[PDB]
Amino acid sequence: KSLLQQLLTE
Amino acid sequence: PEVGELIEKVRKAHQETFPALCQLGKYTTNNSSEQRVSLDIDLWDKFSELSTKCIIKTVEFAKQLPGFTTLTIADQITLLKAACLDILILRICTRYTPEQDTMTFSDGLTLNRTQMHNAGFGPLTDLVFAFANQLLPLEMDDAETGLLSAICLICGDRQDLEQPDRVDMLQEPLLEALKVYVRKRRPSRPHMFPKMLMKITDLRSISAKGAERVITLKMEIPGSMPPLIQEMLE
Ligand SMILES: CC1=C(CC/C(C)=C/CC/C(C)=C/CCC2=CC(=O)O[C@@H]2O)C(C)(C)CCC1
Repeated sequence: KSLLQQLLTE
Repeated sequence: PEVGELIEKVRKAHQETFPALCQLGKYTTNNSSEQRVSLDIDLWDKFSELSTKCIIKTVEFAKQLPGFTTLTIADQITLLKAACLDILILRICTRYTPEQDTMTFSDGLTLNRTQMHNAGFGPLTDLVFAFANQLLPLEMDDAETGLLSAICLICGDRQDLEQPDRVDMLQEPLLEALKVYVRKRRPSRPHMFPKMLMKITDLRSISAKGAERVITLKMEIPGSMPPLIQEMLE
């Protein structure tokens, strides 16, 4: 649930 | 053996997330290519949007690195926020054209020095340019630039790392892979591997001046940092 985290889980 | 595969796996993560200078349709503009202003807003506009894409590409690059995705998410963020500016400076400096004194972005955008200054490098402009010139003698290819980035990235000594010990384990084959790779390509010259390592220090010296530019910049821009770029410094 943060740009970075979305980027990292997708 | 297993070394070769690491080199090639790191070379690919770099090739795929970062096209070579010559794969690119170049194209300039004449915006403040003459006089050094404090900031040109149209330059800043293209540049900032480009940078959101770089940072995405740099995350993509990281995810393809052996073992990186096994680290906790929190570690992965910690390492990234820490090295990402450095990587983007290296990356862009790998796109320098000495003749034109220019740098080319991944979409083709090709800015001379004054323009780079005016899109927000400001004080850092000259240091970036010097670093880019000091790279040329090194003659680095994709595997070296990729490895060097992986090494800056996978650093055991970051503050707040939850598994420093595991990060260190990851970084060891990278160092080695680079050592042997550089020796292969340049047997004549033995302190080329260290010469390369030490380039991370110049990256640091420049990226460290980062936050203070972020401040004096936040001032002369209209809105505010694009969200993702906010996430990486702030
Ligand atoms: C220190 C600081 C910075 C960051 C400067 C920055 C992000 C430099 C890297 C630029 C870049 C993109 C390098 C290669 C990667 C790409 C090339 C390309 O064509 O698109 C790709 O993103 C500002 C902008 C000066 C203010 C904000 C804090």
